[PDB]
Amino acid sequence: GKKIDFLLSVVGFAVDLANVWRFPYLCYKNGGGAFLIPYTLFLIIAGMPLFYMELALGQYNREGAATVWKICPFFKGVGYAVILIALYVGFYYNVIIAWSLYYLFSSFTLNLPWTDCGHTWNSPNCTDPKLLYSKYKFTPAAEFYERGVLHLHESSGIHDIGLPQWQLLLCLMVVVIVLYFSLWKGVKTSGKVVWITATLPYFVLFVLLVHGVTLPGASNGINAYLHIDFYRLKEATVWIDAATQIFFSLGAGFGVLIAFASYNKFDNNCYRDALLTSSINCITSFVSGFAIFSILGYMAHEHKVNIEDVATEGAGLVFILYPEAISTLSGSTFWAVVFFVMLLALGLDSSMGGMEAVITGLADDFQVLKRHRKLFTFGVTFSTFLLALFCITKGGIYVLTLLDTFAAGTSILFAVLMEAIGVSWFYGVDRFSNDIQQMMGFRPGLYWRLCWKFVSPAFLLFVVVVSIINFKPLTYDDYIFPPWANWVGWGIALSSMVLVPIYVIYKFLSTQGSLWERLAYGITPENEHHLVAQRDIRQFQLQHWLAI
Ligand SMILES: Clc1ccc(-c2csc3[n+]2CCS3)cc1
Ligand SMILES: [Cl-]
Repeated sequence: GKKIDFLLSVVGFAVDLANVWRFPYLCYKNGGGAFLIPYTLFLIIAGMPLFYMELALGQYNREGAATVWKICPFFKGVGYAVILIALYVGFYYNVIIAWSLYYLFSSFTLNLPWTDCGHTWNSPNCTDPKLLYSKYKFTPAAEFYERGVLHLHESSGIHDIGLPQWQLLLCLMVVVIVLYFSLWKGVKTSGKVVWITATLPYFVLFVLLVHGVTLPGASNGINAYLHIDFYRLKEATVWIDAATQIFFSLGAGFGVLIAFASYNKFDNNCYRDALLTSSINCITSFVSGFAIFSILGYMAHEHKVNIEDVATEGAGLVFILYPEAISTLSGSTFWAVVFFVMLLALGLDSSMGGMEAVITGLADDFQVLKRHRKLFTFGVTFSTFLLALFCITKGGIYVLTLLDTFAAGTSILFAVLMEAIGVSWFYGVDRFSNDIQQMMGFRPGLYWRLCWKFVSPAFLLFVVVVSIINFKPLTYDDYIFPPWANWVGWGIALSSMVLVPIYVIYKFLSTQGSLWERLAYGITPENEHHLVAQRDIRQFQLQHWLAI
């Protein structure tokens, strides 16, 4: 049972709302298969080594994202930045779960609300195929999503977001209460019911794939998915999106992997865990893309439009597509209930760890918080609830789009780049390899050390620079955000990016001694500070810097 349970956790430690909700519209918005080449390249080169590095760091040092930097005191700013990014993500990650809960509540009927027009939310322009360069939003499913759930028709833009929708308000309250009561006792919440949260997503995906392959237009969708537009690979939008999606689906750069690995056994095999998680993530993402593109190829045929204009390119793509596919199944109410229960379970389980990252990271830094986990959990959860109330307004989709663009973009790329630079160069890739050997019994291969020191940092720096210099003003379908929205988004990104230099400055100023003494204290592990008075600093020799 040692292996079956590990595989179940191991397969579970691989499917989340990233693959099921975000990857579909990033693949659609970016062509089907031209998005997969950069995705796989980044996966290998940067994602797998960084996942391995974070797991090893957490396992060896037994600390969270903030306090793990006792080895290199100058990067506690990086730790704080990743904690802040994790805090930002929840604000809308928990609005997506609220959407799922609302859809589940709406699915308890013999006539699904998204099957045809004729409802109070339907507009005169609603067009039903059965009863008779834009996106088509005049379909029953699009009309339902945008008017009976979002009520987006009551907001003219991000300047007129309006008041929170009360139904989504109740759903968000329920989600927040469930999160709090699942996090208020401690980190130990696995191995009890996660079994059904690990197999249900794959059963749902398999049934969706099998049924959608045999649909009238699925062939065209599959052909578009397997076609590669090579001109799209010369624009850097696909590359930036692929890098950000890789780091958001694997979970690196948020302080979650380090926090959870801090509770591992000192001899746990992090290499095997990283390999299996990455492989399962890639396969699941590919299958999700296949199913999604089959569904929208079917829709292109049914609605008599081009496949590029069938659906939205935003965060509601799955909430349009999956209901459309469900409506084609036999006994569609049962399948809708099953699918939205699966979405609820996936989202709640993932958000649990997402918030645990922040809680553990800040409790390791302050013991007062560690002594009062209930109050601290309540505070974190309540703050998330309010800043998510900001995202369930009539124009809450605009705020959600801005957040999904800026909270973890260049910010997360920069944070992961700083993490890799810190470890590999300042702490020492040789020291890191020695720690991994002391833990798991073997030294990492040359490929892993090369990726940690040279390859991953180079690609991360390139992608950060390209994302900064090739920045497209924010949009949502046919809506163009005002420039101040772009300024606000870049400010949100900087709020996390800037913690690193600020903490470097603060650590330098708060230390006592001469300039060289301050540097030695700042780049020396906290448990070897007695060697600084001995003028024996490894980093002050070329051997440390040329070591691989
Ligand atoms: Cl508030 C929050 C929600 C989700 C994440 C997240 C992004 S990838 C993964 N997670 C979590 C577990 S794996 C982080 C913070
Ligand atoms: Cl993904």
